[PDB]
Amino acid sequence: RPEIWIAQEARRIGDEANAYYAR
Amino acid sequence: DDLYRQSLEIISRYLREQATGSKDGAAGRRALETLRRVGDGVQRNHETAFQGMLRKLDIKNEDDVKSLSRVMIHVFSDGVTNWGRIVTLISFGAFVAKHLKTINQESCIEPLAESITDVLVRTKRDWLVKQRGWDGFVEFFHVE
Ligand SMILES: [Zn+2]
Ligand SMILES: [Zn+2]
Ligand SMILES: [Zn+2]
Ligand SMILES: [Zn+2]
Repeated sequence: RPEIWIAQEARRIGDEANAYYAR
Repeated sequence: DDLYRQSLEIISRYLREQATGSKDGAAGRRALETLRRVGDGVQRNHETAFQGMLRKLDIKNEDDVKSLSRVMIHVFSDGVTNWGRIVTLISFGAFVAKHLKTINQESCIEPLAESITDVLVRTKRDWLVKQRGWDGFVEFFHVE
């Protein structure tokens, strides 16, 4: 689970960052 | 393999600047300036999460990169690829590099940079080519 938890976090931040700059 | 070589240089250079606090064609330079601005901002705005991610990662040394590669593959396993995820992974790479340097001032950032570059270029080759590589990165993160 730790690797999945890290991945879940990185994805959330990455999609937030993508949205910020795309807007 | 110009794309692999160009990507490793940009990513390595960023990680090394971040870890050491020193900064040393024009297209690569624009990419690195973009990455500094965006990557530094991700790290600043996601300090708490990056600290938690780092703790969970439990990286042992400069070579202990297999866990991070697994994380990066898992990130993209929902079939979505975008520049925000990509820059976030590189920014976290920078955050890890700074920590490695803390414990051992003689640690090298290359295994990390290489690990990250391998995932991106090998697994997203055609996506990057369609984006016109780092020109797409620069364009996407272009701010006025
Ligand atoms: Zn998942
Ligand atoms: Zn953010
Ligand atoms: Zn080295
Ligand atoms: Zn402009």
